[PDB]
Amino acid sequence: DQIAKNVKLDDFIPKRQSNFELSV
Amino acid sequence: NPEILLSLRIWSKYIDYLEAYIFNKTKMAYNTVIDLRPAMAENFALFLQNYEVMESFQVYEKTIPLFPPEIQYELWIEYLEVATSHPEHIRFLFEKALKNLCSNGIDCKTIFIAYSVFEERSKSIEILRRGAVIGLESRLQLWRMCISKAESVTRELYQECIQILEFVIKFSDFESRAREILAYGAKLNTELWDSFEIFELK
Amino acid sequence: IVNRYEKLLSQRPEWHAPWKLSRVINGHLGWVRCVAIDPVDNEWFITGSNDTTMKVWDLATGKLKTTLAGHVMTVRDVAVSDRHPYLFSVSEDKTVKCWDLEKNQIIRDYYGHLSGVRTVSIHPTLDLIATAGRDSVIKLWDMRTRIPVITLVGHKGPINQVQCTPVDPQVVSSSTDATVRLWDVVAGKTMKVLTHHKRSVRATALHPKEFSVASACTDDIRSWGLAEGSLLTNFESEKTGIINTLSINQDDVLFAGGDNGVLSFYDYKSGHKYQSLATREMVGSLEGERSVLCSTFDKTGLRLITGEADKSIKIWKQPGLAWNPN
Amino acid sequence: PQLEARSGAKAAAYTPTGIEHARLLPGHTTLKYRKF
Amino acid sequence: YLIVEESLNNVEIVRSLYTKWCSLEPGVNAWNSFVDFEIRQKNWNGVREIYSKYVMAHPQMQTWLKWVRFENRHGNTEFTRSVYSLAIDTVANLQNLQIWSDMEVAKLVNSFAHWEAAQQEYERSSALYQIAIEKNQLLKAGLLDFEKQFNSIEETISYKRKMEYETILSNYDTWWLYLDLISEFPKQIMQTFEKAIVDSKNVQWKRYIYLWMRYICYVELESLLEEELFQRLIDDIFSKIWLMYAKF
Repeated sequence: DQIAKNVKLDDFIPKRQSNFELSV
Repeated sequence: NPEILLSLRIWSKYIDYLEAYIFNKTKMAYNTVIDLRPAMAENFALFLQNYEVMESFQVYEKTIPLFPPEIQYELWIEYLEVATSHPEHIRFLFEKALKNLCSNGIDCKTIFIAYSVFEERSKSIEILRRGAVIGLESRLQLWRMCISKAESVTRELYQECIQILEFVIKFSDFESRAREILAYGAKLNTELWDSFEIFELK
Repeated sequence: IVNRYEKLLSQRPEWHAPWKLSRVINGHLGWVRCVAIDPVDNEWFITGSNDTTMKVWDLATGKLKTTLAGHVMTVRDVAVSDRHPYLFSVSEDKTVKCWDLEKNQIIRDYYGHLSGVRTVSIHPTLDLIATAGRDSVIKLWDMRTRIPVITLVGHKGPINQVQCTPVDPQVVSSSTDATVRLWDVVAGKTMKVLTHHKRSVRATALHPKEFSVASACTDDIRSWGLAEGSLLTNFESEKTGIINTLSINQDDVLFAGGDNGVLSFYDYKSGHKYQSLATREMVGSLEGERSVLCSTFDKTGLRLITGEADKSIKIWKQPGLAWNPN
Repeated sequence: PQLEARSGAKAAAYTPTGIEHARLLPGHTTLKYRKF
Repeated sequence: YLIVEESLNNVEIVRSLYTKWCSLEPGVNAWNSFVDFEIRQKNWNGVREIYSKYVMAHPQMQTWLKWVRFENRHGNTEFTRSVYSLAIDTVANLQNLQIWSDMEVAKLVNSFAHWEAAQQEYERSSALYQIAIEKNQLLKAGLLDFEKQFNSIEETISYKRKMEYETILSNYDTWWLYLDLISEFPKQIMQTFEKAIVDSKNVQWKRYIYLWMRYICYVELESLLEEELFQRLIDDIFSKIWLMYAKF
């Protein structure tokens, strides 16, 4: 659980790949 | 259970007993054995007790599924048996077999010849030619078959053979244009020279 | 997962025009391993090299304006400033020099880097530059008082590109440790350490209008908004060469140069590679040499300038490729 | 031998020395600017 | 870590760790290892779930096969069938090309067919193959295989058709035409024959003549058509053919 907390899935995931109109 | 352990002989024995001896039951047993996993034996049984081609076909299919050199051989045997028993379907089967064993090593040429024969009973000739092209002893056999076919378009076949590969000399002899052939043979020979001499004389 | 792939398939990228070679200016007698343009104007662009020189180039003509001979060893990087008429340059002689452009002559050699210094970035807003070398440290300089003000310890190996943004994430380093860092100059510390690369991220560049920073290890071009310090996209850079350059265009047309010399273009944010370009070299030169070492666009963005190892500088003028993900 | 190649450089921060370097001396206090 | 856990023999923690690992879209290898671990443990409740998760994470047909294999090893026949259906459904659902190769789907289909055959009811297999055909070469081959295993006449016909197609592609022709006619449906066969004839130096001429003869024969079996053919021949221009026409 602790290990999981330490390293999360969304880190690996690019955020733009889902939403393109999304711009920083 | 088997995996955990990690019978066949017993099963085989049972099958044999059944064969010796109801027929339907025996067949079922054989099928079960096959599933668990001889093919030749099964085929023989089918031929005997059932006079049934469906069984033979099934056996052939099983053999194909099993797939190896031995398996290939078995399949070939089955095909032969089928042919003996009793066209498009047969041709298709032959083609499939060929595809399976493109360069098996053992008796590709023979197989090709058989196929050709079946066809005959132009297509055969074509098959022979193909074998000659796409196929040392085996290759030689194929070439011979092609030549035979030609003898039985022929010229074209001969030319093809020559291209693929002595062969030239043979072609020249067959022809006996002849002079040209002889010359060609010479370029790419004891008997060839003789032939040339003969031509000159005439 | 199927939920993401489908989404990706559904979304489309914009048709960026392809790129064709226009100008080639064989003038340097060495690699041309830096290139830069003026923020203010786009008349000239200078290009530091293994010559030791750096040469200035008029874009329109392609003609060599003038040379500058203020280094000993080879120039690794330069940076003309928007806010001042200074050109910073930096060479593996350990010198981060500063050329006035009113007189084309060095002024303030900044001293402090223990060894060959790889890149400069002038801060867009401050009167402060930032340099990093094989030192494994990115020092910031007060340009007036020509002293390193702060230094940034974090990295564990030589540090290549080190871009400066105007926000809080004020420096965007990029090492051979394959971390790219986001720093807080004011805190004297890191803020977020993007570790997502496998190898030496030997290229990185800030997006002009979009507050994000493409970065390139041996293959995978990541690109990220550095507000949080969060990944934005992964580009289709699957079997392309060792990415040397990673310039971004105004119109979201990220370029990547390789050690192969295969000029690869991509739509930015999409992560869609939309062109490859085979390199070229001179009849005398060898086929292994040809490789885009340094590159950058103009402020408009219609001309990409690539310094290639042919001792050349190639400027590039302008049906898109099909998608197909994994 | 000890005539040896290398693996990595360094960058470690100590207390400053307070030495009056020649180059460090003041010069070009005025920074120029652009027109806009 | 896993091996340490095993050594210790505290298993809940290990399981948790495995779960954590598998949430990070890790390698197939990791998933396999997890599966193995699960198998080693007494329970087969949760293993299925993990397999499903793996499948979701790795859209790969080999994964599906592996899952099925586990099912087979397990006692339940229905479960396996369900799994197969799910696999098929998933493949169907993505119509858009966001997919493992069309060889893999075909393979899966074949496997399913085989399973069905092994089971009591064959109709199902046939249905599956029909479905496959509706949604190519590989699929066809699979269908043929299924038929062979098993309708027979239909299979044969299909094979013949395939052969004819192959011949056409290559382009014997006469033979193909004949086969097509036999298969026919009759109207279709006739049309095919006509097409072949249309398609159709000395050798070529001979072939053409043969084709013409065949056409004539067909007509006889079934006058205007014959006349038309004759006219065509004349235009192209034989004596023998003319004589035959006259006789007719």
